[PDB]
Amino acid sequence: VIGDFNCTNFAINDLNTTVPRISEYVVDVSYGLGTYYILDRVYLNTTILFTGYFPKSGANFRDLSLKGTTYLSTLWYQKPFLSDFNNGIFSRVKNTKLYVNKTLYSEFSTIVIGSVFINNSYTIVVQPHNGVLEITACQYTMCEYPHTICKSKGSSRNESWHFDKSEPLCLFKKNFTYNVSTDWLYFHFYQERGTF
Amino acid sequence: NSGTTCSNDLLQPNTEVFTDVCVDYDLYGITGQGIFKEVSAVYYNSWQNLLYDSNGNIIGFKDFVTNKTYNIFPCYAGRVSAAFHQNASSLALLYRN
Amino acid sequence: SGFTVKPVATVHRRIPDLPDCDIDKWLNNFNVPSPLNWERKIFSNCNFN
Amino acid sequence: VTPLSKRQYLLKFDNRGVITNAVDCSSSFFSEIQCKTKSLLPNTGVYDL
Ligand SMILES: *[C@@H]1O[C@H](CO)[C@@H](O[C@@H]2O[C@H](CO)[C@@H](O)[C@H](O)[C@H]2NC(C)=O)[C@H](O)[C@H]1NC(C)=O
Ligand SMILES: *[C@@H]1O[C@H](CO)[C@@H](O[C@@H]2O[C@H](CO)[C@@H](O)[C@H](O)[C@H]2NC(C)=O)[C@H](O)[C@H]1NC(C)=O
Ligand SMILES: *[C@@H]1O[C@H](CO)[C@@H](O)[C@H](O)[C@H]1NC(C)=O
Ligand SMILES: *[C@@H]1O[C@H](CO)[C@@H](O)[C@H](O)[C@H]1NC(C)=O
Repeated sequence: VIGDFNCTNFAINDLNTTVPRISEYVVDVSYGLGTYYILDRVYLNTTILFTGYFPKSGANFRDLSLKGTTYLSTLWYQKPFLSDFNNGIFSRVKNTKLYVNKTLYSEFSTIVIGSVFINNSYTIVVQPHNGVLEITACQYTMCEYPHTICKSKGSSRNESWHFDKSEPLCLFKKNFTYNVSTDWLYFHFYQERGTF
Repeated sequence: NSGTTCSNDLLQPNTEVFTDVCVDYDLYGITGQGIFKEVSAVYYNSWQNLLYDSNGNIIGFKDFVTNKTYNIFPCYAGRVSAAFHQNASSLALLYRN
Repeated sequence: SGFTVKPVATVHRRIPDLPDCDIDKWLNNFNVPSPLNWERKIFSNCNFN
Repeated sequence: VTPLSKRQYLLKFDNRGVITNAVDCSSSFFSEIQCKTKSLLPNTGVYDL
């Protein structure tokens, strides 16, 4: 349960055949993996001490990827899948490569962060579109059954996670790009003193 | 009086930059005063706009409108030495260094 | 006392969050509609001059 | 996904800005020594952790 609107109801089931798996990879910040560049500054030939939001070395990961075939369960939209954003997250994503008539396509899951996920508040949503990211962070009206379809070899359902005839009001809007031939992507998200 | 479709026409105009003069700056959210220069930097990236010091100072910046790197220097702010004698009416001034 | 020179002007820089509306590109389109089929467009979350 | 925490990290930069080494300053005693000496290879001595 994330939203409150009734956007679509085609195949609603109730099954429990999923469980988050603990990864076998360990966080190694020896060569830089796990640390982030500071804000738009440049340091040259120096050694600094930075007090910030970083992950703990010697930890394990947890997977939250969900995939289905025209079937959605109510338990998928609850805990432990609907985790809590205490102070921040560091995520590693695998670049799923597909081929449609010997043409490379890249697509992975999307993330949605918010507080109550209602139209009276803001909500950040990050999703890729064939090597092009999309960060909006707008006051979207998302329903309690959000999902996303694949452009290549599409599914029976249609992409419908927000129902807004007109674009709502927000502060940020921008697109980004990335290499489509890579294999792993990394993301850092956090907030401090109300600044995300 | 409520929205995000505002106009930057009268808010703050951008005209130019000045060189070899102590001027005030409000660049990228950080304010200060000093003299700018012109250098040829190659250590800037697509997301990097400032060159910072290892102690909490600004070394330089890069203007995205014309794609050229500068170098901000602090301008002179010092005192003067004055020698005075009782029998005299004027003073002897010394600007050190 | 020290000698602190005063600045001569003010230089500011900022990165815009939202893109430009590009109203002139739509108002200068070569397909001029008739009053029978007048055109309507909605603009929101953008900056214009 | 892994959680985050407000910690202190020692970051080493090269002559071009690329990060080459990072120390957690809280993993082991050697990390604390390195972050106290503010160097990657501390000097010979006795320290209090
Ligand atoms: C990065 O900084 C180090 C430390 O200041 C520089 O090493 C010095 O280099 C000068 C010039 O060759 C020597 O005279 C010093 O003895 C060196 N000091 C140490 C502790 O090694 C180094 O040259 C700098 N690198 C660059 C590219 O500027
Ligand atoms: C960011 O990229 C997306 C995807 O290319 C853009 O969405 C497209 O917008 C055009 C213009 O309205 C539509 O014709 C397409 O159908 C949209 N595609 C999708 C997949 O939604 C979006 O406009 C881009 N945003 C910016 C600011 O450039
Ligand atoms: C100081 O005066 C010299 C001589 O005209 C001039 O070249 C220089 O730009 C001046 N510097 C400042 C900071 O006014
Ligand atoms: C400055 O460089 C960026 C990135 O290379 C480019 O997108 C932009 O058009 C350049 N601007 C000018 C004025 O050269």
